[PDB]
Amino acid sequence: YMWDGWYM
Amino acid sequence: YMWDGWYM
Amino acid sequence: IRCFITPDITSKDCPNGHVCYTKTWCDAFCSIRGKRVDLGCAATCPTVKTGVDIQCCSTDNCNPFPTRKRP
Amino acid sequence: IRCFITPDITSKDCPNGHVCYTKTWCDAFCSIRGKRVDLGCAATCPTVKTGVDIQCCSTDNCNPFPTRKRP
Amino acid sequence: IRCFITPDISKDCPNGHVCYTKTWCDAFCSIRGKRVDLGCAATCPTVKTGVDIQCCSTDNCNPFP
Amino acid sequence: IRCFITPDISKDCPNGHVCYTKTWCDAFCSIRGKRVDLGCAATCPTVKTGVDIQCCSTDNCNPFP
Repeated sequence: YMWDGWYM
Repeated sequence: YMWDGWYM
Repeated sequence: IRCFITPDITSKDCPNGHVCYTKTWCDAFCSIRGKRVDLGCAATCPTVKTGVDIQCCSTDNCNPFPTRKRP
Repeated sequence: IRCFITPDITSKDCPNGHVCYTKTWCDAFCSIRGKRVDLGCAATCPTVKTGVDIQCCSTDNCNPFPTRKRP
Repeated sequence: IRCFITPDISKDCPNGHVCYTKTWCDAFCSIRGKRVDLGCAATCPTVKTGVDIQCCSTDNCNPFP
Repeated sequence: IRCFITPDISKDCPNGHVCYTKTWCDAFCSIRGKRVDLGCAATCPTVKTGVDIQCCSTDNCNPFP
């Protein structure tokens, strides 16, 4: 995935 | 998964 | 049109003229699990109500899981 | 202790005495993406603040992604 | 013996096998519930911390929970 | 030609191959960003609606975006 984290 | 849907 | 359709997370093919949607709502388990979040496609957009948050859009894959894009 | 550790969704092994935690907070992208939600393990629990929601627990796999368990 | 085998959810397994139900949390546990794996094996499978396995020896004894 | 191959992110591919970057949304697009696949192939791969592929012919031309 593009991001290195999970966002709400 | 146990549930048939996604819950917030 | 391509839309996400729960329970899967991959794009699916829907007939021309449908809209992709998200729908966050209270089903039978809301008191235990919180609101259900469904992704689907339909010929018309579902209805916005006091307890139902809805997104509808008409381009491919435009209905991923909703997020709050702000603090 | 076993804890979930993002970016993966599978259980990992952490040293005896650590706590599992979740941490929901604003990183550099909050205005675009909303709050980040990290799952980790640490020797101490992270701190609760006006902008940071935190869960900490001491049993195996006790830190899945947080949910609102009510309407 | 007849066992459920996910994601088929019923198969004929050789006599002497057991059916099993594995359940456990991944990081989606509060979002989609526990992970569930139904199958059959010649012996009850070994698992780890956090995983519940129930093995049983009768037809269809591992239905979806 | 040298291309990035996920999840390694650098490999030596035969001369005549191209590097590629595939990106697309799955249902986690707002949660984790787009899916990203880096690789190399003898010809630029074919994909579908919603998938962007960029193919390039020079060393390391498909870095993580």
